[PDB]
Amino acid sequence: LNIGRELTDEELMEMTGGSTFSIQ
Amino acid sequence: SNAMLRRLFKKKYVCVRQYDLTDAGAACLSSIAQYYGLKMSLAKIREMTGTDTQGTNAYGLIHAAKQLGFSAKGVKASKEDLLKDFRLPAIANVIVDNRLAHFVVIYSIKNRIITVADPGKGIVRYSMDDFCSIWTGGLVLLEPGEAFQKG
Repeated sequence: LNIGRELTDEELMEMTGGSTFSIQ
Repeated sequence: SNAMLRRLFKKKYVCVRQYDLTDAGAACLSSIAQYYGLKMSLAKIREMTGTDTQGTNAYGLIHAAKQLGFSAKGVKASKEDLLKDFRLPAIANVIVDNRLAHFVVIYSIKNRIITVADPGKGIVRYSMDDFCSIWTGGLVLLEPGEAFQKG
């Protein structure tokens, strides 16, 4: 399917499915 | 009768065996693949995607999928787009309370309800209100094939 174009690698690096945010 | 040989003219439940919550990323990729009959187990997908046990990123997921010939794209779509052409099993990025980041498999969005397959849960359906609260953005849309419509 074509919904649009893929973004920069940094976006994919930001996206995570087994990570933890608010590290504090 | 026999007007068309509908391949997989029925919906099935993909029984993916969960190991750790970090496997969720690979489990997502596995769910879509096996849904279309492609025998790709989350275990093999883990080593394929270079699954990081501290941060399984979508960057590795998409590349590894494409290594299988399974075309994937990393796009950004808003909640309004969910009511447009969303009919894909897809790996979406959700972060609960800005703490725990996981991937959930989107099936379809209807009546403002997003049907997702969470690797840590069963089949859970979140409203726009619920979904957008944890879903910041980021969808890895998956293509069932190139010319897979043909035979």
